[PDB]
This record gives sequence, structure tokens and C-alpha cells, in this order.
Amino acid sequence: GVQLQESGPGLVKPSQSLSLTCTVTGYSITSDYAWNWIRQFPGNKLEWMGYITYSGSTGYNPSLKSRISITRDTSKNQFFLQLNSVTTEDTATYYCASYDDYTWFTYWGQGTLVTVSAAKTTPPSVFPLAPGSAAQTNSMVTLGCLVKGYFPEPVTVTWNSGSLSSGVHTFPAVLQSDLYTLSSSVTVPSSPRPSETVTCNVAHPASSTKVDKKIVPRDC
Amino acid sequence: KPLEEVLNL
Amino acid sequence: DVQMTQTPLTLSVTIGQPASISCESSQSLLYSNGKTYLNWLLQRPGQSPKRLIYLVSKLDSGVPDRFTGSGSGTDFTLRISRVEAEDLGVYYCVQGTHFPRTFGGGTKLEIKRADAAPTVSIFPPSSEQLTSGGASVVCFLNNFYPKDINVKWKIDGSERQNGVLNSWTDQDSKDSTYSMSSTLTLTKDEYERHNSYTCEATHKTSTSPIVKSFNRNEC
Repeated sequence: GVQLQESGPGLVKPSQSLSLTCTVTGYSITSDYAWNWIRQFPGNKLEWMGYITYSGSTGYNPSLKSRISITRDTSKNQFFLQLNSVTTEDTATYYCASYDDYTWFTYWGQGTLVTVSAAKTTPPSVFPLAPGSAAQTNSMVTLGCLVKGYFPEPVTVTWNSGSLSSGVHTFPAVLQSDLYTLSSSVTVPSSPRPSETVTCNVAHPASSTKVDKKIVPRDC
Repeated sequence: KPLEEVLNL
Repeated sequence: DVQMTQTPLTLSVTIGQPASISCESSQSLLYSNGKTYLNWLLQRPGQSPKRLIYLVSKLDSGVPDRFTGSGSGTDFTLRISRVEAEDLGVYYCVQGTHFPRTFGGGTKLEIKRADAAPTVSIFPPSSEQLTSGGASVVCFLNNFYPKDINVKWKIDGSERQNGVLNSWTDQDSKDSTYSMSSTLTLTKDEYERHNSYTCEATHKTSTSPIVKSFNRNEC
């Protein structure tokens, strides 16, 4: 869909070479413009890596020239990034973008998270957070879902598959040791829960894990 | 060298 | 390597009020061909950067009159006539006349609004986790403002603890409030020794802290 798309591993062991793909939809990557690769480090810090022009010409950021390489497949209308000898410092969000700096044409992709670590991929454990007593005859009621010790990022969390969007807060994951813990809360009027079903759906792309957890009461 | 030139040379 | 400096680092504006951001480059961005390649980007929470202005002052399509860019040589200014809720996010400044192209350190813009008290919620471990031999007490502090807030955990009296994971959310674009999650992780044996679990939040919206706890004697 959309216009630009990044695809690639989400985990890469240090010392090996990273390889990302940007599939371009809606415009020919041979017609015009520069197709770059930008990455965002944990801190909002942006770094332009390199580009490949519609004519095949490349430009690389000197801080990377030695281990960077950019290619393309004009038939499948997509370009690639090959970064060799990665380290945990190469961990960051990778974006592919197109622009020429002087005309209206400017498009960024959605970006992919690429973490470099020797750690092993591990599914997330999902636990239900039901109110302990609280109030039944009350305006609202907040429920919760805890996603304990997974790796690597990211994890996706939705309630009832998307039905509930308002009153939903999914908190930034916190890493401890070599695992990630993240939670998500949702506030629903006392009318629905515990009557109607409220399910917590979390998915872990990296491990092809997907789980639905129903928020069941207990009260007292 | 700027893209405006790179892309038109 | 050309540095781009932006100021302020953070900017707190009230809706409707005007705002302006500054960008300084280590070298003149004027190109021999007369143009100066400087662009402005906005990165809204959970999204990728979006270009708003190019060639110092040209607005990209879909961008509102409210945004104006100006300057020359080394100093540039992004200005918003009237700030809107949807304008929250981080603003980047980027140059493209010198190789390699460089970005600014960004400027975070937060919508200022009335102070708000948080809604506290505590959760004892779930049997499901307990069997796994562990136990986590979770405390949610939702929709408060300002972001400044302190949480303390107390097991069996003021005996505070340390081994808790805290996480703040970006400012919601919906109601301009923040939310925080605080998780206390204890082993099951440790958890079954003590009796009272207290979540204490201090906020400037009050002198006495908001307290939420439970004793191990329920379901």
C-alpha cells in the first residue's frame, strides 16, 4: 500500500551485515529524484546514510562510506541498503525517503526498527490486569494488559482488535537485562466490562507470536 | 554537491 | 561536518498563541547558484518525519498558512502564527547544500494546558503470572498535566522499594495530557511475605499524594 515501504530483519547479530529493502509504489524509481536512507537513533537524532539517484548514481555519508552500499532492482522498482559489520551502535529506526530538495516531491516511508544484539528472540508473556475490587457501579473502569519479557522490539497491542480506541494508552516498552516489559491500559464504562468481553490482542512479529488475552474479573 | 545539480547533470 | 543548532530545545505553547523556532548552521547555506537548501520537518509521535518547508521558505503541499519560514546565510526561523493541538511533535531543521546533509537536534513543541490531576489505578499480580513464580504490581497514572510526577512504592508501610519500571507516554494530541505506567517486579516468595502494597503519586496538583493500595486478602 502507501507509497514507500521498508522491509527487513528486525534483529541482526553484531559483526554481520544488515540488509534492508524499500519497495516503491506509485512512481518509477528510474524517472527522477534521489532515493535515500535515513536512520533515527534512540534520541530523535537523525542521520542521512546515502542515496541512489534515478540514474543509478550513489552518494554516501563519509562516516559510512567504507561499510555502506546502495543498490536497486529497476524491474521490481525497489532499492536496497547493505550495511556491513554492524554493531549494537547501528541499532536504530531505518527510513527510506525520496526528495530532491528543490521541488514539491517529498515522501518518507514508515520505517523499520533494526536492533543489533547477540540476544535471542523470545516470545512475550501476556498477563491480564483486572481491577482488584474497584467499583462496579461507577462511571468508568480501567483494565490493563501486561506484556512481560520479550525481545526484541516492537510489540503491537490493540483492544478487541480495534473496536476500542478511546481511553487506550499503550506505554513505551522498558528494557531490563535483555527483555522488554510493556503495558497498555483501557478505560471503559462500567456498563460494558465485566459484562461484555474485553480482549487484549498483542502480536510479536519477530517471533511470529500472536495472542489474545481476555480480561476476566475476580473482584471481591 | 547539492541534489539539484547532481540530479540534473 | 556542518552542525545545525536549534533553539529552544523544548517549547511550551498555549493553543492559539504564536511560536517560533530558530536554526543556526555552522556555515552559510547559500549555494553558488543563489539558492539555499534548508528544510523544515515535523515528526508527530508515532509517525515518521514530514517535510513542511523547503528552500528556506516554500511550504510543501498540504501544509497550513500558519507555518512560515525565513532567514538566510546562517540564521533561519520557523514561525507558527497560531499553534494548534495537532502541531505537537518534534521539529527538525535540515540542510542540503553541504555534503553530507545534516539535521538539527530537534525542538519539541508541547501544548500547554490547565493543570490536571492523574487517575490512579493499582493492580495486584495475576494468578497466571504467580504460577510462573513471579509477581508484578502495576500502577497506572492516567491523563495528568503537567508531565512532572513522582511515584513511590511502599511495601508494608513506608518501606519504599527499588526495582520498578516506569514509562511515560508522549503528550496525547487528543486532550494534551500525559500518562504513566509504573511496574513493581518482585519474586513470588518475596511477594507472599509482605501484606500491604501502596502506590503513591505526588503531583503539583496537590500537597497530599494520591494513594492507591491493597492488602493481600481479596481476589
